[PDB]
Amino acid sequence: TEDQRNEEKAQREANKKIEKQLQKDKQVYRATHRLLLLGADNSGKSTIVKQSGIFETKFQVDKVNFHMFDVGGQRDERRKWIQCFNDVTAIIFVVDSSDYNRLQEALNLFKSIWNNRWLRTISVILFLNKQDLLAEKVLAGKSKIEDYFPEFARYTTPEDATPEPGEDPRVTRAKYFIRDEFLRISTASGDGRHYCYPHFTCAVDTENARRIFNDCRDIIQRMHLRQYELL
Amino acid sequence: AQARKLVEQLKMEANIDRIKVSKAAADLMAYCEAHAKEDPLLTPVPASENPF
Amino acid sequence: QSELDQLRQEAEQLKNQIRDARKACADATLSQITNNIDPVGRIQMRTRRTLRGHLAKIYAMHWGTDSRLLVSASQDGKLIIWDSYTTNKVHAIPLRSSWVMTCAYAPSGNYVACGGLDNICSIYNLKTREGNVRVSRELAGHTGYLSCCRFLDDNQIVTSSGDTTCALWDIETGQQTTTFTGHTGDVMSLSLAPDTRLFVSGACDASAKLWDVREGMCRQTFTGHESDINAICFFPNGNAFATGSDDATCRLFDLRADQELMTYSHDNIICGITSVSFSKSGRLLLAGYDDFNCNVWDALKADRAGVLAGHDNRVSCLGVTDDGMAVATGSWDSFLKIWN
Amino acid sequence: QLMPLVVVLSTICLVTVGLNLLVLYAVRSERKLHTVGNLYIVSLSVADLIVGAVVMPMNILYLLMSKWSLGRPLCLFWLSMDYVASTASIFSVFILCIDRYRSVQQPLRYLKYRTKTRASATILGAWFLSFLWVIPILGWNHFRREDKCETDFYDVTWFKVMTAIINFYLPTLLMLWFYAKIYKAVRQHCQHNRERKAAKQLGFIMAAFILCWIPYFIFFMVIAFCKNCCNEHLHMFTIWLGYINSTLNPLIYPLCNENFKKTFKRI
Amino acid sequence: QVQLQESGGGLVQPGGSLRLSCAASGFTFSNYKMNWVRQAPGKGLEWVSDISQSGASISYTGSVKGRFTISRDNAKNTLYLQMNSLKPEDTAVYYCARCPAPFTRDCFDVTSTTYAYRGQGTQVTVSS
Ligand SMILES: NCCc1c[nH]cn1
Repeated sequence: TEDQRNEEKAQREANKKIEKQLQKDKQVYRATHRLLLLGADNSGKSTIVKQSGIFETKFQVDKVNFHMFDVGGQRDERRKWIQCFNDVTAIIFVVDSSDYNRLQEALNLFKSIWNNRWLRTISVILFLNKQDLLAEKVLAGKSKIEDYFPEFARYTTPEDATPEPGEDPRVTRAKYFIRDEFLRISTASGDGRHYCYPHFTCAVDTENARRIFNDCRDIIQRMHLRQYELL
Repeated sequence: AQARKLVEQLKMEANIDRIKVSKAAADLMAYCEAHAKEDPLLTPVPASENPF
Repeated sequence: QSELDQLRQEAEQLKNQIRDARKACADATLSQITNNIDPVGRIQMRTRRTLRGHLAKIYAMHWGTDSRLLVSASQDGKLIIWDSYTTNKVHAIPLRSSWVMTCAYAPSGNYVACGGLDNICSIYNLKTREGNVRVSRELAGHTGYLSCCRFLDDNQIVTSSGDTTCALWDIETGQQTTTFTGHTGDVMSLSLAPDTRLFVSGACDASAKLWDVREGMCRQTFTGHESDINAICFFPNGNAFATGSDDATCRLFDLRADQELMTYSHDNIICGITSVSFSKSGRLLLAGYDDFNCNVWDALKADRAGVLAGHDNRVSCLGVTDDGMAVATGSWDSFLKIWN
Repeated sequence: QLMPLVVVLSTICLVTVGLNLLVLYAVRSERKLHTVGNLYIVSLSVADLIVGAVVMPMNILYLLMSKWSLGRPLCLFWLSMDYVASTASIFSVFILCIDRYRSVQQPLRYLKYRTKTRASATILGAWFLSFLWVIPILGWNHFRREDKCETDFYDVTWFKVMTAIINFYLPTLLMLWFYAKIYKAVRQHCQHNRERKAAKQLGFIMAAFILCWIPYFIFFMVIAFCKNCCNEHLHMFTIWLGYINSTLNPLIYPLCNENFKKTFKRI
Repeated sequence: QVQLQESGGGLVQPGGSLRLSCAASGFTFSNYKMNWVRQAPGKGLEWVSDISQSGASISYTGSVKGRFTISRDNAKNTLYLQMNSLKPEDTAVYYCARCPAPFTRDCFDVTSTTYAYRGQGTQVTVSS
């Protein structure tokens, strides 16, 4: 019937118009990198943002577009809404390195994110956000890391450590012991599909978006070298 | 008050009428057997009548 | 102190009375009765269509009442409506929030609803005067992600969210007409009875509750399963429902008997069930699994008969048509397959 | 012993045609292979198929008859097809190498400019440059035994040197540099045995390309210099090494992709 | 129904020892990793220790490491926490909590304010 033929012509015309837009969307979608920013109350993850249910932030580094998401409108249970981020480029984990009391909690959350069936492939860019306060805490000497982490007394600064020129050697050993705790979790189970990128950071650290850009280069580079079967 | 809300709600749920599971089991069988001839997935239909 | 302990003892004693009454009305198990009915056989469905237009993982699909149109939601921020007979896609609605977790099709087919981590249920008027699709309403009363939504009319929709509560909305006024409370964990799915006078809900506390829409009270609570309940569906006659949890098992519950009737589990499956649906006659129970493939269960003998395979990732959604002719299966690989 | 040689060359030609047709069909059918890094493989397969369908059969006929019995028109047609198809294969390999290099060294800046349109334009440009081989083969006189098929510029030193460099040596050096950079990136990642896979693949690719094409272009320039004091059997041996390159190309690039292997296994 | 009942102890003197038991029913105890959590007075819930499905993978918190021990008896569906040399900071309510899903190593949301798979808790008090 002529009407039937005309009816199906419109349906095929409509599908063609949609498919033209879907191709434009796909190009933008794969050229953008989505990041999950999660932390804690004192993590200071808000200061790293140097721009209801979920908060969005867009920043551009070397003309590349990054999309960071902070989920602040949910409750404390996150075992269901966190499965929505199995395709993000990276997870930005911000931990306050000056609070030894709340530091084991960050390790537990990091361990859960690492060993998750639906996040078992994502890599984490770790930011230890308060080093100016950590240095002050160590120099004062009133609070001891050994009270909360008994194995610190037997820890020595890594040989590959690169202390900032002019910082107390006592602080350098404290910085790397905190860093090592997250790296022991990361390397205990990750079988070469995801890696951790630790960074020491402060509030006045202007060069934080660059570090994310460099770590995103590493993540995408590994995947491409995997697709070509060169790794 | 939270315990009072729990117990009062539990009282409402403890006043309904229950039938035998065998009676309920039979009714489930009856509905499936009565509608068994109108289930394309259960009984595959000839490709003439299949829209897919 | 003492009063709380006294109330706790009374609640425990009352709970014991409920268990005793339930066990009294236990003549025989549904398996014993169904020993004289013939086996269903071997169900072998094949992919008839493959719908491929989504960029990211698909989270939810819902069939239309004509058994030909269906809507799907993908985490790229897209909401596509497909013609399943011709495979042609009619609409592609871009969502403000990319993290959608549910989509619903109006029974009349005039509207489509979606929601997710934004804690909002957006409603789209498909049959607009100008022919476009635009947001008709934004329901913003939930404090927690939207997990499910099902239209009751063109002006009433029931929604569940991760804030442990379900709500009944008046779209014309945009305000919750009724709120359902009592769930301790996130409520994950809801299923409407055929008469739409009452619905069942499953949450992340291993319990399911029967809600009276008009009254707004919990009529009945069904305690089964060991872990979170991800899927729930009503039996075609409306006197039973089935649930799927992370403990790798499906269960059949009876409203009138107040008891669990059957458990559909096999030692070879240790994955969670993401979706459940019934056959038109209620004889087959189709369940989507995290092992990337679905299963077909005989809903009267608990014997598995059939397996749907052909998805690269986990199966997230699953739905049978109103006429019972085909079943649609979505997955995180961004494809939907029609089987029949 | 012309019969065994004819049998072997016909077998090689059939293998080339079959493999290229299989690769093209797998690309067409799977629908999971419709990527931007696979269009280069499609162009490579098309070039190799053209080599194995028009050039090799006529070369075998020429060898069997010990002379060109098809006449001047078909002589020119076959020479033009051979040159164009071989240049197309080389340039397809080069553009694929550049694609992989830009993927590995600019992962984020290339995701923005890795559209199918640019890949199609690159393939079209490579094939246009290859097609530019038709101008001299057909218009050298404007700008010879009757029993032999050969071009009119086979003893011009400057032209042969320029063509050999622009056609083989510059692509070879650029490919060596790009794959050395890719290997350096792979090594840096392996630093956190692991280099075995990338080393093996890159070495195999470059060794096949060079060991197949460098004797031919060496002979190219050598006969350009000597002015016809070389042998014809050596010429045919080098030409058939060039053909074996196209025969082996399908077994290198698409067999290193899991989806291609799966599609081949299904078929 | 999933229920976790903890039967521990009451008041102890500093340097004493105490044994907490958690009798679990309503699920297959053998398929889940079990945690021990506490909430100090005027403070939030914190993770203390957890034992794995087979008991081969133990873990304790830094403050209680070396004094507390966690063990399970899968046959009897019970979980234990042996506490020795109790300090004044150890006074709190201890809850026996279960990981949300079976056959998993990650355990999200076990320290949340409201968690379905957690017990009522037993009060441990240490003072002179
Ligand atoms: N090897 C085919 C002939 C040719 C191509 N390019 C230069 N000479």
